[PDB]
Amino acid sequence: RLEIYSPEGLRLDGRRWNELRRFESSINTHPHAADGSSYMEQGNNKIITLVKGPKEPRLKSQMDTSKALLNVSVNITKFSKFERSKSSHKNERRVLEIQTSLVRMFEKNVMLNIYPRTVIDIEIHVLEQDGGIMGSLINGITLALIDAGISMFDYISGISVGLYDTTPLLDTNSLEENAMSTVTLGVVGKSEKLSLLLVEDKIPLDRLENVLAIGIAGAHRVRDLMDEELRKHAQKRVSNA
Amino acid sequence: RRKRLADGLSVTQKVFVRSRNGGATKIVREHYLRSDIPCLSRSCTKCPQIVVPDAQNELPKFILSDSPLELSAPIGKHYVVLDTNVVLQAIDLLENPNCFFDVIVPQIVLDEVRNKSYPVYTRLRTLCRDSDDHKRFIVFHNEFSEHTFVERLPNETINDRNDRAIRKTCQWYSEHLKPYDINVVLVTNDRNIITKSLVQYIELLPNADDIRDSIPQTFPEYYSTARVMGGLKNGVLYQGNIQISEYNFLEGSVSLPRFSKPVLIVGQKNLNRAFNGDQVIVELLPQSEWKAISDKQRRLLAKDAMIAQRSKKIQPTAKVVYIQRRSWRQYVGQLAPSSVDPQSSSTQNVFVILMDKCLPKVRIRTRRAAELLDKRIVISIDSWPTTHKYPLGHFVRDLGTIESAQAEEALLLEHDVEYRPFSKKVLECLPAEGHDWKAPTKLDDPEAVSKDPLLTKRKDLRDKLICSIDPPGCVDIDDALHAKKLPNGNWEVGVHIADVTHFVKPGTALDAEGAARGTSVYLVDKRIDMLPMLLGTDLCSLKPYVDRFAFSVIWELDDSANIVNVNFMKSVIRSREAFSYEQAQLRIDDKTQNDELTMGMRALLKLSVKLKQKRLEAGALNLASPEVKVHMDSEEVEIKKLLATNSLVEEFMLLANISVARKIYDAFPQTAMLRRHAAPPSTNFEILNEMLNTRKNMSISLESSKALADSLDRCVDPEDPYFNTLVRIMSTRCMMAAQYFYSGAYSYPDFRHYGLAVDIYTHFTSPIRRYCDVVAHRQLAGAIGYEPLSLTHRDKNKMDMICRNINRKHRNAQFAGRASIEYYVGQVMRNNESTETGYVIKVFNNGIVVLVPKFGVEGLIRLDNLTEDPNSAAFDEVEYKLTFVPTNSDKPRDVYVFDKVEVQVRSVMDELLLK
Amino acid sequence: AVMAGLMHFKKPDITVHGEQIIVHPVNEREPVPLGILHIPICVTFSFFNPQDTEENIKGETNSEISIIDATLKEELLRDGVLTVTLNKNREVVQVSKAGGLPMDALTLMKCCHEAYSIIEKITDQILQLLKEDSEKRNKYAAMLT
RNA sequence: UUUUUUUUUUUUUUUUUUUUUUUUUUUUUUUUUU
Repeated sequence: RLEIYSPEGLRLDGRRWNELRRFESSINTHPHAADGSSYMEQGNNKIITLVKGPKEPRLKSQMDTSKALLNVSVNITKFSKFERSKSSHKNERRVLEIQTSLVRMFEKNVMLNIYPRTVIDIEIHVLEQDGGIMGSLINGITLALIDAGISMFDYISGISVGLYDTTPLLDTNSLEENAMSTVTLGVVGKSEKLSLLLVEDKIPLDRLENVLAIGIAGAHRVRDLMDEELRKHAQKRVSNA
Repeated sequence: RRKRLADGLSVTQKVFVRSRNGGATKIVREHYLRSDIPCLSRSCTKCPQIVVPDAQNELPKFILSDSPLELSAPIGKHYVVLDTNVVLQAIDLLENPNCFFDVIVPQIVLDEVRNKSYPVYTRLRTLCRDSDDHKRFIVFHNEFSEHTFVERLPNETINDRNDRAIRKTCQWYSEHLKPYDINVVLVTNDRNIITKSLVQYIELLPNADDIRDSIPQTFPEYYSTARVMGGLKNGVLYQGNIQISEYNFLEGSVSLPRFSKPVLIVGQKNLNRAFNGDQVIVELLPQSEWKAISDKQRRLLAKDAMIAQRSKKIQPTAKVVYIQRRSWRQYVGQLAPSSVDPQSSSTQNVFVILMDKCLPKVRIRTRRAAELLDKRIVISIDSWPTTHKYPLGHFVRDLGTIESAQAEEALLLEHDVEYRPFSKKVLECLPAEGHDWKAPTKLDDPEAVSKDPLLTKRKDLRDKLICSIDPPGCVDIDDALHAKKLPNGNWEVGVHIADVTHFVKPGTALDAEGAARGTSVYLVDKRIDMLPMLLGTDLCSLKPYVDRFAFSVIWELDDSANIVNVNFMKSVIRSREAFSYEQAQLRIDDKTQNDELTMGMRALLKLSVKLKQKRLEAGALNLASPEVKVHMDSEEVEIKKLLATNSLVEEFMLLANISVARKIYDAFPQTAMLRRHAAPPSTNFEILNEMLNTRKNMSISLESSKALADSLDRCVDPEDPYFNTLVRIMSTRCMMAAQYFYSGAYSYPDFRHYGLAVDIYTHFTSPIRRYCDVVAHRQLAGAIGYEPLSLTHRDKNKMDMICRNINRKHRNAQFAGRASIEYYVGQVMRNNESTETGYVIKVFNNGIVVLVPKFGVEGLIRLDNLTEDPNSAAFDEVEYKLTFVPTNSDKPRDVYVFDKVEVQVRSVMDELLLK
Repeated sequence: AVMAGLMHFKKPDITVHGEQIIVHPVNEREPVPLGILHIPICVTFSFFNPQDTEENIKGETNSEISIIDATLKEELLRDGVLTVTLNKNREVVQVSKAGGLPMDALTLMKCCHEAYSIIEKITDQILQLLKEDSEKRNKYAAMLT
């Protein structure tokens, strides 16, 4: 009964149809706990990512003589929403699916074949959650991996697009995600090639290309913001040290 | 604390607490502030340089006039900014076409109105949407603008913050529009900026005397909302509708789920200020007050009432403590010619009597009551204070003089029928070609196939002689027939139905308007259409000699009319001739015409005869109920008659409906639009059966459809054949009501329709005047692979809402038509005073019910005036006979049922009476 | 298999007798079926890279290869996989591409459009088979009268 | 013009299910063409 998209072209929080939320990121936030780390703020989302490795494997069974092993762990706290969660999310099938998807995404991008007989561990903590969490996870992983000095081919950027009747809305929040179907994308560099495509609710077949194009443009802008932040941090680091 | 992001875009935080049923939760939101919000004034020259297109790439439009209304000194050329309470209380003034020409609505006002009253918010949004060169309304987003956003100061109520925000918006307009010598006036009835109250602003208008009367004007107190909610949750309080009759205004009944029988409410004070049909909250009364301070005690009392309902002859009582919902719509009423004072030129208080007899009297304030003494008016109800004995209201609009043809409008409002003309947005959806839209000569033309990507499936059936038969007063065409003989000896038939769904698309304003009006309303003189004239009357009606799109169904029915081949398709045809019932009868009976077209017509006639014989074999519920057709045209009450052509197309329409029902049920077994008629109870049947076997000595069997039809056919009288139709119409008022539904609701055994003894039924043949036929057309188009279905017709909830809406509108339209025809009959019988006969259909212990056969309007004659010295009357139920002596000539004369008496009509003062 | 089994199943008829319920035996009161709202069908695609990773990420040409319904030998050598679910009302029920070889979006849309022709035929085949089974059972029951 | 051959390392799998939740209601007679 609310005005999701007003006749004047405004959304509930005051944004327009093709505008991103506030995007803030930090690099090298936990120097004593990991080789690489980042802190991501996208709207009201708050995520901490730590990268440990490359290092000696814990067990002799998890050793590969041709490349490194990559592991991803995701922790969603009980206080990340308005209503407190009853039980833990550690062993849910949804979380395991998310972890497998992230590992398979980043296997093809990291040059794992130049670190044989090593392991790289990624630990993620989600403190606050307000819609579009998968894209934020992708962006945080990319930033933390680059901060650790690990070789890769390009950036990967995450984005979410919702479809409201006939109107595409970019970078939806919790209110919009509970009232329409959404699409999540993972884009490589500045190209049109997708690493991830995730649709979980019904969408008409003849309305998907437009959503894909809007999401691709949004992800290009996200990549620009991440690159600018990384260059600024590197300039500050090298200027004095 | 706000942050500047990229382009003069800032973001803040919004924190509040939500109160659920006992819970407390804090909510955090982000709030963006912009700098591209236009003033939407046509005189501005700097705002058009900051606007951006929307998702559909459309630039904003500027609405407010550059030369607005000019008042006296020292304001001049003003705009108006509204307030929350003014909008909530005075919505009738805003819709008045004589004031409020240029109005600005802030965002916070709209939000508050939506929170407190959704229908008022809907009406305000409609006012904003339908802007033209007479009234102009805009919405300004003051909360999203960085020039007008204010932050709540510590220790300050929300009302103060909202008022400060409104004043800031008024100031921003005051300084923004100054170079164009336009001022802004803030209108609010509460307590630089030109601030005036509603009364003060009205007196400044040049026509204040014409609109000043529309200004909005010891019982125990209601419980608080928290108290009511706590009582409801614990099981102490109960909720339900309230029904009050016009014979007794000091008693009512409320039905509760936990009780088998309604709970009585007795008393002028026990009934709070409540109307008929309200949603109320009740509370049980102690046993010491039943008709002949803690939650545990009240639960025990509820248990006592539950156990005393079954057998104990003591009725539990209750009282009203809270009003949940109020109908309180616009009411049509007339002035009471007893509270008016001739020797008073000042403002006085008068009373208005409502047309609805179940509603109390409403007090009205005015100063021109002399001119409204004999007229019909529209009013609205404002409030009912505890001290006052009657509710208070205000004048809205004047209809016209009493008994005038136009004014007697009133039935449309009372029966809730929409009749205002369509808006510009609806007319935009219509084809731009207008009346120049013509179907292509060749369906495979490159332009034709390019403009219609689905034209590769549309068949070409313009090769047959096609005729249509409709009443002479009919214009919109929905049916067309043709016939031919195959070499093998089989008869080929085909029913052509107009294709409304081609030009009507789901999700458009035209579709929404068509779905709001359930059915078209037909009057003997006027007509109210569900669809616009341009589309239905001209572009979609299958007119002769011109090409028209249509949906086609073909059958191969043998000489015995047995189905062997049935097919449905969308094709292109061209009608040859149009006929009428009597003209077609004279055509077929014209022997000198030996053309093949009349042979096809008579073949259709014989096929329909066979079909109706088969139907009567299945069931013979054939009726003859006159509608009392009236057509005077005084520079003659006749009876409608059934002709052979009337029974010809009926069977074809029935066959098409049955075939479409079967096909759509087979295609979509869960969301198919169907109609049903359940078997009725026997009480209304058994009372008539007892009366008949007492006096007439007949019987009606309730074994089945065929048994009931045979029982009706048994009742025959050699002297008066009209007695047969009398028992047919008498039994016509006993069955249940047919209702629309969706196939996913009930089981297949429940799909049976009793009237025609058909296991499944639907409506398909008249998409112009019925929305259910449009839905069936969409379903059958999606059932053949021609086009996928939409979304609204694949969900149970939306289908249920559509079913409820169409059922309600069908019932309302039937009531409106009956009221109109009865009013016209009464008018034509009042002017001409003569002698008219009648029939007796019901006997009362103190009266007789007399029904006129040539008029159809029943009449009741009270024994108080029928018989002098009423104590000498004698009536018994053994023979349904009353004994009395008439006033004109004293004599013991008995009155029976089905007798003949002479009846005339007199004037109504506040009706039929014995002649 | 799940959709066909759901459309083939029937459950016993029951009635409510006051507080408790009665479950009638099958040889008494003709068990009843379930209500199905739509019929979804899944299709899987497999992707192969005939070049190196540098050509896939920085190259201009798009020379990736897509096949439908891979065998065991083929799916042990693939670089990516995509699953899409659709119904006859032209609705995308779900799409899953959880990492793997990056693919151009137009190729993915082409895959989504190729799946529809398959699902239509599969739906028709299932409906025809169910109808034939019902007719066979009715004929046998009539012959056993 | 004799004479001139240099090339590193490793062994037999972490333990306990599918439920993975937010913005507010109504009212008394079949069928076809109108």
